[PDB]
Amino acid sequence: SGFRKMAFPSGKVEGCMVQVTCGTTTLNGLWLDDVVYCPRHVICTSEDMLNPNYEDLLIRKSNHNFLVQAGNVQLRVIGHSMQNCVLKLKVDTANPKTPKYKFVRIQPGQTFSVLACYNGSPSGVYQCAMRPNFTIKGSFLNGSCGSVGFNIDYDCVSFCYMHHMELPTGVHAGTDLEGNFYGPFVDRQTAQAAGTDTTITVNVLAWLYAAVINGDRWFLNRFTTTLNDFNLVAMKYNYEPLTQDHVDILGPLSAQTGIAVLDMCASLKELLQNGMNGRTILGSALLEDEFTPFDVVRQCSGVT
Amino acid sequence: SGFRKMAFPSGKVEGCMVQVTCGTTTLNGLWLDDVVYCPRHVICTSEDMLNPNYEDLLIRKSNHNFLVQAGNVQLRVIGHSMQNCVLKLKVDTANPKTPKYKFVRIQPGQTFSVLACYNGSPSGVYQCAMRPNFTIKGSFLNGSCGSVGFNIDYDCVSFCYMHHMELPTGVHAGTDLEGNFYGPFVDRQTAQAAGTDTTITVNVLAWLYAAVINGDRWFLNRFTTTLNDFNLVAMKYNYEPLTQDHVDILGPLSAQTGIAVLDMCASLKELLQNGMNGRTILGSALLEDEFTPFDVVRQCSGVT
Ligand SMILES: CN(C)c1ccc(N(Cc2ccsc2)C(=O)Cn2nnc3ccccc32)cc1
Ligand SMILES: CN(C)c1ccc(N(Cc2ccsc2)C(=O)Cn2nnc3ccccc32)cc1
Repeated sequence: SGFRKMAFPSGKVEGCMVQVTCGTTTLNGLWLDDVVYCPRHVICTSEDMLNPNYEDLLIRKSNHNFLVQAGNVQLRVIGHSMQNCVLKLKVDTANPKTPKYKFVRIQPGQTFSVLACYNGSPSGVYQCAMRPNFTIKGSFLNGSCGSVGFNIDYDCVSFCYMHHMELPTGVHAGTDLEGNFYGPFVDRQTAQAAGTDTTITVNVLAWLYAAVINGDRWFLNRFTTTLNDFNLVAMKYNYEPLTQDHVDILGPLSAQTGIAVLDMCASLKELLQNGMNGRTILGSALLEDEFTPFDVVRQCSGVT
Repeated sequence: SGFRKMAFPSGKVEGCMVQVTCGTTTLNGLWLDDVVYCPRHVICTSEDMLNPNYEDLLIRKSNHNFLVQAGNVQLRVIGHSMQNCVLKLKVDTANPKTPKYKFVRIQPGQTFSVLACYNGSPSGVYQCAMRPNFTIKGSFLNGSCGSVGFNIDYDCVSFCYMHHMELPTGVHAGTDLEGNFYGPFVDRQTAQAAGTDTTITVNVLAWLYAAVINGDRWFLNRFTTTLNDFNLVAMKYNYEPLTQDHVDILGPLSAQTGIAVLDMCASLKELLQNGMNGRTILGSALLEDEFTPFDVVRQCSGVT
């Protein structure tokens, strides 16, 4: 027992991290096969970022201007192309540590692990979620750009995120590995405010099921509710609407605990209306929303 | 910016995880050089655990009874010895993935990363702390025994913990890599209750400094206090006493923010006395104590 914000083991991704330098800008790249993926803003100066014309800036760059270093050894760049907001640097050597991989574009509410890197070197790993406003609440400093988000299914790493920027509000924005930003963010240093950061309701319910599985049952009440009634309360508290799809995804957790999904919704409804009253659930004084129902099942069953 | 419960990259430790089986018990081992370290309770049945005589149980075991598997390949056991509560299985092959390593016995309040494993395979990585009552609040299921806690300093992995058991209260107990349990716990299925789980005061102050560095300043007040006055309040709230050593360790964070350590103690004192009032600090509704001052500096400076 015990429930922790657990990240995937990062070894498979550590073997893909490289340093990319263009001019005076150095950030991280992801080396898969003979291609190094990195944010296209590597070609920019801090001044360029105010109003960059990436196509024009890229015309002034050649293969030899992209310095790619894997460990202490230099990789030879034999091609370069811009795909949306990422650059793909074709190198003459396939990464011998390339794992089985996929590029996936995740949905808001979905969680992933981030391997924060600086100068192509991993500094740490943490678990986060794609917020409903398409930002991530990560931990990134200058130089962390190019750090990636991923999930692992046994031996296949599914890359979902590449870090590009920090908004003036301390939240983070990035792309999938095809270079498309999550949300409406652009790689330009301009006025970009995030939308409402709503709570991922299905994740909170999954975490309430994890709490019951791990012994924290004080919040279980004698009530039930309906999806419509629950959703009136969820709207009032800036919680995402709960759908029948979400109820269905919670089915295995509902079956394991013997607590019907709508009964747990009534528990959540009372927690929203009355607060925790100075009490905690799984060592937290707030309702955790960065564990999906899949994460709760995975952690409670020990999938390796 | 942003502050996350960050674990070290686990790749270096993933390359050391092996499966050890003795009879019908299978748990994890740590393979460093030509030695596999694992909990000595691998020789026990669930019945044996009630009152095990490890020396007597070990007499009935030979080298060939310890099945060590690294990936899908079997390791040949050429020696076995019991050191305190761990077994050291000498194998005929040095682990080619052995990193630079040390075995350290940590103090309470110190943090480390855990790579949770099952059948020698890593399932996840999370950050935790050695509690002042010598337990850890981890996430371990049956089969997780032998999973290790560690810190990394650039390229040297310092192993500090090996998982052995879960107490009836859902908290975890284990040893250092010399086989000595942290605290008064024994590898016997008997009445073992943990002592007071006090809050690691120096860590809370470090995390309050991280909050100021990352923009959360609402809790900063117009007051100061003394170590003696602060400690009267800390005792009342089951917080560890703050010493001059702790003040000294907080010096670099105090210098970076320009907030004297005792002023932050007064902030913490008001937070203890008045509560958060429905507010949060770094997205938490309680005072986080599982980041050391070293962790805060490391995360805020990006040490790789
Ligand atoms: C010189 N170039 C290449 C460059 C200059 C600025 C940046 N920006 C600013 C920005 C804002 C909107 S568009 C660009 C980042 O946010 C980068 N960033 N990512 N995470 C960070 C954590 C802290 C500080 C910085 C951070 C990226 C690249
Ligand atoms: C059959 N053998 C070898 C064996 C049998 C029992 C155990 N015990 C029980 C115990 C309590 C005090 S002394 C032994 C564990 O706690 C093991 N453990 N570790 N973490 C876990 C998370 C969940 C469930 C089990 C867990 C270990 C080994």
